[PDB]
Amino acid sequence: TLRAAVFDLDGVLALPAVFGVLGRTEEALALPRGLLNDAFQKGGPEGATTRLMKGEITLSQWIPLMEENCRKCSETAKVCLPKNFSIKEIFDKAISARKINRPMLQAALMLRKKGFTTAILTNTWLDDRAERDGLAQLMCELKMHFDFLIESCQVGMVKPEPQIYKFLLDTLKASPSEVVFLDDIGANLKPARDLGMVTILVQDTDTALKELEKVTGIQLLNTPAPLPTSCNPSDMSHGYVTVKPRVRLHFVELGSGPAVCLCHGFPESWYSWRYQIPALAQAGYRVLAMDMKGYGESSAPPEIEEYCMEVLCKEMVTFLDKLGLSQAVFIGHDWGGMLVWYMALFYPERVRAVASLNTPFIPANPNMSPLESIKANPVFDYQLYFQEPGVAEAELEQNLSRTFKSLFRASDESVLSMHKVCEAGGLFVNSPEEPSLSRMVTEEEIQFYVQQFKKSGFRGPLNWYRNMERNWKWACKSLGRKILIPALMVTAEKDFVLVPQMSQHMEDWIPHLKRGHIEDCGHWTQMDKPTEVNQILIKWLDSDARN
Amino acid sequence: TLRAAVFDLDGVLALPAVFGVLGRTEEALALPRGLLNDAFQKGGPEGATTRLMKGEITLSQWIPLMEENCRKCSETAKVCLPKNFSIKEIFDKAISARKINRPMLQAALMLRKKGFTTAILTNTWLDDRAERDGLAQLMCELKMHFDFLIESCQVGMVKPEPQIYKFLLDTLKASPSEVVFLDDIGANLKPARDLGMVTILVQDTDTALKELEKVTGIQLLNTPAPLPTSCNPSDMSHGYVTVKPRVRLHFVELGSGPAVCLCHGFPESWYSWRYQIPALAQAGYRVLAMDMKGYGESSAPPEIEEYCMEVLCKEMVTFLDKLGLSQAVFIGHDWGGMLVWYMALFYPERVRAVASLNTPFIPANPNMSPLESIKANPVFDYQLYFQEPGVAEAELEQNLSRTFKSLFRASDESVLSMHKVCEAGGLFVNSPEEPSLSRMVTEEEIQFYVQQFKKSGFRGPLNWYRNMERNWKWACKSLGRKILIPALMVTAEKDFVLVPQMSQHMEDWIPHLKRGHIEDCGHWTQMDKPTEVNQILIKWLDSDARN
Ligand SMILES: O=C(O)CCCCCNC(=O)NC1CCCCC1
Ligand SMILES: O=C(O)CCCCCNC(=O)NC1CCCCC1
Ligand SMILES: [Mg+2]
Ligand SMILES: [Mg+2]
Repeated sequence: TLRAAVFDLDGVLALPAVFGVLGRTEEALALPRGLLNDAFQKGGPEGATTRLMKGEITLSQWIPLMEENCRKCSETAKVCLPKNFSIKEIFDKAISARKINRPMLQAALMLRKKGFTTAILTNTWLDDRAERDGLAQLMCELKMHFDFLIESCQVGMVKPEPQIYKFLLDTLKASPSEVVFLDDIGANLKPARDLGMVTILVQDTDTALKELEKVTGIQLLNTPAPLPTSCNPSDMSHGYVTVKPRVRLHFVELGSGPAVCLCHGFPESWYSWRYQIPALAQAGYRVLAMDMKGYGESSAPPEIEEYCMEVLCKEMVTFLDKLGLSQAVFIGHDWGGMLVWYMALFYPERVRAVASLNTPFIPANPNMSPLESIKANPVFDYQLYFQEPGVAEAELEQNLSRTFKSLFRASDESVLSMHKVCEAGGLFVNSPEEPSLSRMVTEEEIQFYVQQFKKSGFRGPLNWYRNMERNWKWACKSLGRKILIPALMVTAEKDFVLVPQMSQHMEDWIPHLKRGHIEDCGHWTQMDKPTEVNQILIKWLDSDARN
Repeated sequence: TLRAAVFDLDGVLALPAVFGVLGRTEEALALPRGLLNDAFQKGGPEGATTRLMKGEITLSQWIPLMEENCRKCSETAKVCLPKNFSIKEIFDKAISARKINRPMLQAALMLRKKGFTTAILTNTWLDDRAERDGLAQLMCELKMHFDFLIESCQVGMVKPEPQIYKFLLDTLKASPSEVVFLDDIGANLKPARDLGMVTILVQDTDTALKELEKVTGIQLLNTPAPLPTSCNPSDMSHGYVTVKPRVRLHFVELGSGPAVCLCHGFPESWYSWRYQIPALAQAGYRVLAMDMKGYGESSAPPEIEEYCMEVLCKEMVTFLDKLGLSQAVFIGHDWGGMLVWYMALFYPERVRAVASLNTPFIPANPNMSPLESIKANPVFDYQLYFQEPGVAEAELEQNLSRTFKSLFRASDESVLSMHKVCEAGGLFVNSPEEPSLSRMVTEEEIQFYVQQFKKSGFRGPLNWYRNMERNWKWACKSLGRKILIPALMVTAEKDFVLVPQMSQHMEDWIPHLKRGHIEDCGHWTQMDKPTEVNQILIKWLDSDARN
């Protein structure tokens, strides 16, 4: 029967309620119970606070009008006011002290996820204070989670004016009955009922949620920890930079502050960071999820030489140049991690900080050649299978859907044996024609990769492996250097191709290296353990990057 | 005969020379003349500083090796060292104290402009100091002005090793003879001559320039103040954001820091900021030159309603949302300026600061209607000519090249009389079929606009004028508000459509409004007086925006 849920901002989706400061300020100052509340609502409909609530006057204009009402409310009550009594000072703390009621937001998100139209109905004001940005960020994080956001000072209407409620129904394109309205103020609830729609007086969150969980018939309370926000492609800013006459790199950009460049591995795309792009941004950073040369909307030239580390790095530097960025924090994974390590070893001046996921930094051996060193590792067998041009491409591009469904899998649901790849004569030789669905990705998420690789295919990516000798030589030039800039190495327990032990010596070359580890975590870190990853990176970013 | 110019970094393109600190530190500390210089070059070819110069070891690794040589150079010289003697501390100040030798850079730029292949040949090092970014920015600003940039620690070679010089010739794809090498060190010059190419020992800039001005036969010294850097389209990062299902805005992004959104006017494009995009970025900002809805690579739907201020602003807010930006400094011009004023009046929370060029903020008159108010102004006559759909489009899209060459003109070279436009029955009724070439734009710059408007045409732009009534009504809602956030109004003396006097009252609505004015400046501010504009905006940005 229900199909919509409307949440109030202050007191419901955000706490502590800004309206609640009035009372606290009173007791704290031992003022006549209500003295501040009265001056706040002096004039009812045709009152200053009402005007301010309808966008008639900015908040900075309201404050002075509010001060005077306190000089008269205290005058009639035969009382005074402290000498250090500042209305702005009071609301400033009150507003910045208001945080998102996480459990409530989660419940809202849940509803929407199970086919529900959410929306925020709040009596706000045009904030033009010198700290307005604070409130800005708040609403910025809440917006993206609700189908609608109706602001009083926006629509020129304010609760409980029955009109705005009509506006709501109209905006929700739904009849009252199929709507749930949550608010902490009773007055703002009556109207909702008078029109039909179910209401819920919100005092304490859990209680309200119970009523909600019931009236909606959907488990909201005591629910599992959900996955972090996963950005939607079509709603992302897409950027393009021409690094070379015939090489154009694509990237997804979100957030503001220190630039954090994310470099995915083989065979992925910028989408492999869908779980960290939002989080990192919200953390106060300018995430630049890349589309590494050869993948997605990035140029994918055939020439193998076009994919040797040296050239790859030079273009990344050019990328910084074209964008007007002196430095950048490089975070990689798989081949990406490899890329960032050499970004730090060859262009320190450009790296604010470097972080690798799974990929350990191992200095090339001046004596043994790559081919030899690789054959020395059974699990790297598959890398020999990637050498011959065409062979690997054939099998992988043969059935994209299968290819990705077979690769992107947890450590407990594998179906590919990198063991005797060459032996079997293929990567899928004994894999199902229609693998199950990895608990890490949905049917959709997979098809996204399918459509991407439909463009340039697997040639460009596979070339990253076809420059061992060159990459080797180039690296030998740095055997005398040392990573002395902020570095962080994150290891995956269940990664059976990039075992954590392969980095046990890293500190020898990277003295002040910090670390991270993720229990029961496969090779595809971002997908497998997105929460741990964000937590780990954000932690590291604030301590060693922001500086 | 000559066709190439190679400049050394330290001492030539940048001063004071970092190598020169050695001597100064000596005298300042009353140390044996050379004590520091010796320890610096102890070991010649197979020396620490040489290794550091060939990328064998990072700078942070070198410092310790340099310290010891001073503990031995002072030991043999029978002298000691102060207790607060720090090598890092000395080079830190020395490096950050090095600035771009402007007059030299200018001379280089001049050469290149007159068909010369420039390039930087310097013996640098991989900087991994905690202040590396400083050096990073320096080279970042120099790079873009030279065809090539050969770093010692990069190519593994170092001057005066005759090999690297060969590398140079090869990279310059030119024979010695047609090359000019400038350096402050004599030793680094001999090789150049031994191969042929002309050399110039650079002591004092003016002297070197004279020799250069001569040997090249091109006025370099005592030359006019040049125009600021004008970014090249193909070398800019292009971004796209979908604000609405069928509306996608395009923008050019450059720089890092506080986001500065530039909104052009009718009928331009993001290219109208070609002179401020670089400058502002270099000033420490993240410039986001826009492509206002209806222009260039931005969606241009036919529906007039699609261009009323309210919708235009809502999308700009959505633009911020999709990009993950809580706030942004909005700088507009012409219609753009109009847009930003209403961005501040309706979304203060989102505006870090607002600045308008030419366009004055005039609050709508509750009584008189737009149509009436406009007819009250002779010069606004043309605006009536834009009302009827199709008419205006016809004449303007008829000959793009002519249209833009007739519009974009200085205040002393006009050819269009907005006076009796309706009377004459056209905007070009009595204008030349092939106008001259405005001293503001080149033949090329013009064709860029031509190709842009070839896409969506003049329909979308012209619609900005076709929503007077709506824009009027909407604005009446803010008649009770006031711009109380950082604001800056820049007026153009010779603007005869947007006269400076039209803003004489602005302070009544914008109390703390700051101002700017530009002598003998036409309507197309950015093009006409780019230098003044940058100076003015950057000034305002650091004082009221960065905060
Ligand atoms: O666990 C599984 O079932 C499959 C894992 C497949 C990993 C592919 N990544 C890879 O080869 N990266 C290189 C990057 C450069 C260093 C060596 C590894
Ligand atoms: O000087 C010249 O020869 C030609 C100037 C042409 C100016 C066109 N700009 C314009 O109409 N802007 C509106 C923006 C909204 C307010 C009114 C002006
Ligand atoms: Mg409330
Ligand atoms: Mg020099």
